[PDB]
Order: sequence, then C-alpha cells, then structure tokens
Amino acid sequence: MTSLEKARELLREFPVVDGHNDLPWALREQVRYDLDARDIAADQSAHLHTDLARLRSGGVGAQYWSVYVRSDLPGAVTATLEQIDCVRRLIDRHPGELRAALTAADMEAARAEGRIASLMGAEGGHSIDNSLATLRALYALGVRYMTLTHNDNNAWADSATDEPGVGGLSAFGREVVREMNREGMLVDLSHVAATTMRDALDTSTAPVIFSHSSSRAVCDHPRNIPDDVLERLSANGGMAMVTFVPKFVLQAAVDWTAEADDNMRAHGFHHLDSSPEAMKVHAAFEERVPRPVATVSTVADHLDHMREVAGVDHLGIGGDYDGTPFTPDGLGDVSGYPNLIAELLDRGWSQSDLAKLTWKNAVRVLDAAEDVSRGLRAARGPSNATIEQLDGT
Ligand SMILES: N[C@@H](Cc1ccc(O)cc1)P(=O)(O)C[C@H](CC(=O)O)C(=O)O
Ligand SMILES: [Zn+2]
Ligand SMILES: [Zn+2]
Repeated sequence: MTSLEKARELLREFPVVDGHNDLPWALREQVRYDLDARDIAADQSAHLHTDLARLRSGGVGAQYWSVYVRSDLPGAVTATLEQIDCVRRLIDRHPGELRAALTAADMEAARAEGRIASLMGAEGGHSIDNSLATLRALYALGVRYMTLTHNDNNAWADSATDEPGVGGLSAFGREVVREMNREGMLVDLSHVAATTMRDALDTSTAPVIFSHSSSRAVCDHPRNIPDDVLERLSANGGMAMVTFVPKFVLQAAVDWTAEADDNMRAHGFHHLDSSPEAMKVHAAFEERVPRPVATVSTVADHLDHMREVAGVDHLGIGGDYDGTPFTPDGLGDVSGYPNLIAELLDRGWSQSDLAKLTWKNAVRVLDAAEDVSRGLRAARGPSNATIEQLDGT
C-alpha cells in the first residue's frame, strides 16, 4: 500500500492527540456560540478548519480544546467560563462522536469505544486573574493545561512576543507552577519567553508541555523552542507538540511576516492595526510580494530536528486549527494529519515512533501529571498565597 494508506491504518490504531484547537474561540467570534449555525455534525469547511467528519478523516482521537480568551480585554475569567461552557455544550450535543476526558484513563476509554476524547486547555495565565483559587476552579471545571502567557506578559510570567518583564517567572509565577503541579494541571510553555521556559523547568516537578510550538533552530522565531530547552525534556519527561503555523515553521514566511510588519510601520501603523487604512497598506505589500506557502515537508523538518534533540518520547502534535488563518499545503484543515504521518513514514520514522508522536506520549504525560498530583495532594494542602505577598505591592 501507499504511505498515505499505511498512515491511515496506523492512525486507526494510535490516533492523534492534538494539543491545541481554537474551535471554541472561532465559534465565539463567528456566531457567538450559536452552535446550530456552525453544527459540527455537518460540513463546516466553508467557515472552519474543524468539524466531526474531518476530525475522523484526519485520525484525531483526542483533542485539547483551547479555552483561549483575549488578554487585552477585561473580564477574562468570565470569558474563560464561557469558553469552557462552549466545550461542554459541544460534548453534550455530540455524544456519538465526543467523550469528555479528564484523565489519561478517560483518553484510553474514549479510544476503546471510538469516540474523540475531549479535553480543555486554557491559553494564558490571565485566565486566572492572579488567583490560585481561580486556578483550582478551572481545574475543577475540567481544564487540564494552562499556557502560562499568551502574546503579552502577565504580572508573573514573561511572553516570548513581549519585552522582558519579570525575567521569566516571578515568585508568584513559581507558586502558580507549584499549584498546577499539585492539582495535576499541565504547565504549557507555548507562547512564553525562553527565560520563562527555563524557570518553569527549574520549578516544575511534573512533565511540562508545549501545546503548539515548533523548533527555533529550524526557524528562528520567539514562538519556537530553543534546542537547550528541548534538551531538558528527557529529564523533565514532558513533550513538545509541533505546530503548523506557517509564519512560525517556514523560513520564507517568518521573513515575509517581518517585512510585512516593517512595511506597516513604514506607513505609520502598528503592525497589528486592522483598520481599513492599514489593510490597504498590507494588501499593497502582498500584491508586490506574495505570501509564501508552507508544506507538509516544512512541518516534518521541524519534527526531524525535534526528534534529534528532544527524543521521540518527547514529541506530539498541536495543529493550532481554527486559531490561525493560514495553513501548510496538505494540512489545510483537521483532515490533513495522515499526510504528515505519510511524509514521516517516507523519512523512515517507525510505526512505534509514530504511535508515540500521535498517542502514547500525550497519554504518558497526562498520567505523569496525575501521579505527581497524587503525591503533592497527600503531602500538603493547597496554597493560600497572593501575588502581593510573593511579588510585593
Ligand atoms: N488563540 C490563537 C490567537 C487568536 C486567534 C484569533 C483571535 O481572534 C484572537 C486570538 P493562537 O495563539 O493559538 C494562534 C497564534 C498564531 C497566530 O496569531 O496566527 C499563536 O499560537 O501564536
Ligand atoms: Zn497560541
Ligand atoms: Zn490558541
């Protein structure tokens, strides 16, 4: 059979655990959670990267659904609860296809019955409003990882896409990591500064993840992971879930985006300005310089290097579907994963290597978080500390 046919066979046995899909935010923005208007039991290819049929075609067996909210707007906690509610509603609406999962055992139970294990990950520490009790409430509601920042610093952690702030984690930031370890919530180091990555690895007594980050050695961008950090994953026991975002994984797209951003500033606009006037400027840039397009090969280049440095036991996949506008050719929506698996087969990845990448590493890591949590919950009570106490007024 072809490598694509073999890939589909392999995914039927050990499907993809995807680290980060922003369907909930997409539903919030497109239809304010009017789920009938974007029914994922129907074909949503006109509007979304994600629906149930395409997930099945793609060999997705578990999904961390992102409960991302904007850090630059007030009411992040309320919005996070709305995002969690959206995930709960999706699970309730589609019991034939989805099964809530809170544990590694739930993931295996879902796989045994042919349902997609549906987990939640918060995207940015702003979702806890500097409150450890709020962190504990998010865990109680089912959140199983939290990205420590999004694109901006928060009071206790530095983002890769902001200026230096506290220098990594503050004292309260370390306290957040400790409490995540005690609860069993995975520490997610996507988005954070390299300083923050190192501080989190120093502090964490559980395996950490990167829910959607690729390799900085392959493509120098702050959203990607440095080799020295990848090297620490074996010891930590965690995993880096490669992402598909072209402006992170393809050198030409990194360079193009930098030039587009410079061009915006040359016209007196902030690079994130989305006014009609700013859009005119950007359209003119794209007219003279077309947007480069990544491929499955681009993503495989990241995985090859990540495998060399981190090891095959420390890799996963986090596509970022419905969280980013552009995709590599062959990975245009959630049905695309078999194309990546086929490319890896062609590059000599073994069947067991691939079962680790798709399924086994993610289950091991969540189980490890549970194991560390058992020990810490038995050893001490929850923290009552405040940011004022640990970081000063
Ligand atoms: N949650 C998404 C951001 C978002 C998307 C849409 C929206 O209205 C607001 C925020 P993201 O962080 O998952 C995607 C980002 C790359 C990109 O911007 O393309 C990255 O991961 O680094
Ligand atoms: Zn992100
Ligand atoms: Zn996201």
